[PDB]
Amino acid sequence: FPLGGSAATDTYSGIKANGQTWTADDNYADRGAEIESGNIFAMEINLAA
Amino acid sequence: NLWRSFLYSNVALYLPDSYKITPDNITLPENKNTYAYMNGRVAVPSAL
Repeated sequence: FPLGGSAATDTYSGIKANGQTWTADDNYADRGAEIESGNIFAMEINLAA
Repeated sequence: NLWRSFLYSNVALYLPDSYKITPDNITLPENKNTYAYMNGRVAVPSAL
């Protein structure tokens, strides 16, 4: 397993909802923060063999 | 990662049925006690 439980992932911003607009909540950051698109980048052992 | 492989190989397998589960479209032989039936029937590692 990796250290933080997540590899290099994408930055998604903060988005509110009324209609087509979907902008400018001021409830999250301007850049936002990374939220792990996908699965955890694991690697594999056969440690009993 | 080695203790869980020990409990899966002894105390998850060798468990009576209606606990183990058959995966996606693996053909079991309908004989309930032949070798290929106990082989393709795969034990759950979460109930133990």
